[PDB]
Amino acid sequence: TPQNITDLCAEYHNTQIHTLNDKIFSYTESLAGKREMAIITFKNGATFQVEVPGSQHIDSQKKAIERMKDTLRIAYLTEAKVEKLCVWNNKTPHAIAAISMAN
Amino acid sequence: TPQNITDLCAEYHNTQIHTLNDKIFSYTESLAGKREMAIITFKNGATFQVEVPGSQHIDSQKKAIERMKDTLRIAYLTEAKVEKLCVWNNKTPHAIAAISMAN
Amino acid sequence: TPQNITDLCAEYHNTQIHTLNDKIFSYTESLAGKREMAIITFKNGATFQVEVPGSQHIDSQKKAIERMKDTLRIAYLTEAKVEKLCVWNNKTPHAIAAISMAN
Amino acid sequence: TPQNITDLCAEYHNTQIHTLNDKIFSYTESLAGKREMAIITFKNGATFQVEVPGSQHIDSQKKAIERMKDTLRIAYLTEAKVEKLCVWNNKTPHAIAAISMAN
Amino acid sequence: TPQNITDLCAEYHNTQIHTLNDKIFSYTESLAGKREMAIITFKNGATFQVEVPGSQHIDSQKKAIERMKDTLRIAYLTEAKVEKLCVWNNKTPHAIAAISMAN
Ligand SMILES: CCNC1C(=O)C(=O)C1NC(COC(=O)NCCCCCC(=O)N[C@@H]1O[C@H](CO)[C@H](O)[C@H](O)[C@H]1O)COC(=O)NCCCCCC(=O)N[C@@H]1O[C@H](CO)[C@H](O)[C@H](O)[C@H]1O
Ligand SMILES: COC(=O)NCCCCCC(=O)N[C@@H]1O[C@H](CO)[C@H](O)[C@H](O)[C@H]1O
Ligand SMILES: COC(=O)NCCCCCC(=O)N[C@@H]1O[C@H](CO)[C@H](O)[C@H](O)[C@H]1O
Ligand SMILES: COC(=O)NCCCCCC(=O)N[C@@H]1O[C@H](CO)[C@H](O)[C@H](O)[C@H]1O
Ligand SMILES: CCNC1C(=O)C(=O)C1NC
Repeated sequence: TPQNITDLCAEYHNTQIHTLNDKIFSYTESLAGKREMAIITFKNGATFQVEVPGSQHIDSQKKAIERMKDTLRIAYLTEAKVEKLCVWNNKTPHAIAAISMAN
Repeated sequence: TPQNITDLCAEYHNTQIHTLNDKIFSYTESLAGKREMAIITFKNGATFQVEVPGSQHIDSQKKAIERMKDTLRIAYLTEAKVEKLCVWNNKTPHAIAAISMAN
Repeated sequence: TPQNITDLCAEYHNTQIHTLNDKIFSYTESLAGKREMAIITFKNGATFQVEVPGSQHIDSQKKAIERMKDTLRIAYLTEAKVEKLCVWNNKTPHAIAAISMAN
Repeated sequence: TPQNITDLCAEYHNTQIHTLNDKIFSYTESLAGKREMAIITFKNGATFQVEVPGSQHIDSQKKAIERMKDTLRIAYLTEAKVEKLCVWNNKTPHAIAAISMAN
Repeated sequence: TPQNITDLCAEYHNTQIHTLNDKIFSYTESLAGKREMAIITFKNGATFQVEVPGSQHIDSQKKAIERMKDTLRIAYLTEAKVEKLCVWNNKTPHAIAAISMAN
């Protein structure tokens, strides 16, 4: 299995790594119908989403999407430094596939 | 997808943005039948609810309503500044649709 | 919907408000069969329970009872001041219906 | 209902109170098959388990077992003093039925 | 049942104990399809995974897999010392079976 987020990200099409090495600057979450999603930004302005669950997701990703939003909220609150994000770049904002945290 | 809470709010009828830039002053939660909801206030008296789940909501919103109540509780206990709330203004207290947190 | 815990409490029979304005002195939780409950106390000796889910509870209350125990746990560990409790005073210990936290 | 852990404990057979008045020294958790359990120890060497869910447990206990492991984890990480444990003493290590935290 | 992680680890084939006695250096999690997993590293370079739920796991392990990722995340964020990891060494990175935390 992948040793790290870079190797993981390279298993998928339409993905790229973002190297932030910074805490999350803003955390937004919505319960509005058809927009049950989270959005994060970094101080430089870069913005990322956790997509609404949809037909592009297999069933096993549903639990992981929920975990990711949990992760991002606690990371935000604790000011944890985000090392990298693996994202799908065929979406706007780019859609988070994975996160790594390291100080 | 929207890039921010103001753009997400504009996708819906009966909504408005409240810009708080302050921590939550009080957090109330109830398990009473037909009033399984949360209510928050800010120092200025502005009061908001997470609605009881009902026939207005679609299935995808159920998990999101639960997550929002989680978010408000931890925001309250950590003293996190709430930047904005997107709310439906056809309810009293105004009903939370989305929240943004920023330093 | 109610704007605050006092008005919420007044919608129900057999309830009262307790004003504590104090942190929780003790937190107790059990997984013993038929006693899957939580008990909290304050330094003045006031004792409250989160009832075991029963026939008095409607389906919508189930997730809220679980959330309440979550809330009491974290409130205890963070030493959060409890403002008021809305309780059913037709049970001993009085049974928690709602909680407000402020100050 | 019981007002405290000692009275609760006394409603069951094969139980005893252990008085710790101390934080948890170690926390261990496993996902290995048939050993999906938690183990905690105290600096006096006392060791306790949250048992693997089994045929002895009624349905209402399943959620409470999960909650207890959540509680022990957070108690460990926050260095919360454990007052007492109600345990079943017909298991080795003794099996937790209830926990009280104070002081 | 086992009283500690070493004894629990010994009950399984293809396992070994790693003694870290250190906080987690990095925490990675993914929601990408078929890679819904977590990876952790330590400053000595040691890398470990929580495997994707698969046909090697029994039902009872599914909740525990989810709990382990929760535990790792919060351990990382609180800089909790990890004492030992019980792992399967027939996977690369070695796959976490159990964790012990102690001061
Ligand atoms: C009802 C299913 N039984 C059991 C349990 O849940 C449990 O522990 C059960 N049985 C225990 C072990 O019993 C035996 O070893 N029995 C076999 C040997 C018996 C020799 C006698 C014999 O041959 N009798 C013959 O039996 C035949 C039928 O086979 C005929 O009837 C014939 O007529 C007769 O002569 C016994 O354990 C107890 O005494 N236990 C206390 C009660 C436990 C009830 C459930 C419970 O509350 N368990 C508790 O759950 C907690 C979690 O909620 C904790 O896990 C506690 O540790 C746990 O006790
Ligand atoms: C005996 O078991 C039951 O079915 N009781 C149900 C009768 C109808 C329930 C009426 C009711 O509102 N009970 C009330 O429920 C509350 C929980 O929601 C509290 O437990 C109050 O103490 C109880 O008076
Ligand atoms: C984790 O491994 C297990 O719990 N079980 C697998 C061990 C079984 C391998 C050896 C084997 O095939 N034993 C065979 O089991 C069969 C049932 O399946 C029959 O009882 C055979 O008589 C026995 O020789
Ligand atoms: C023994 O009987 C069972 O209940 N079997 C269920 C299937 C699992 C048997 C094979 C097995 O033990 N695989 C082992 O699973 C572990 C997870 O639990 C790890 O993935 C190990 O790398 C793998 O070798
Ligand atoms: C059939 C003999 N037994 C086994 C085998 O082959 C395995 O692998 C076994 N069990 C752990």
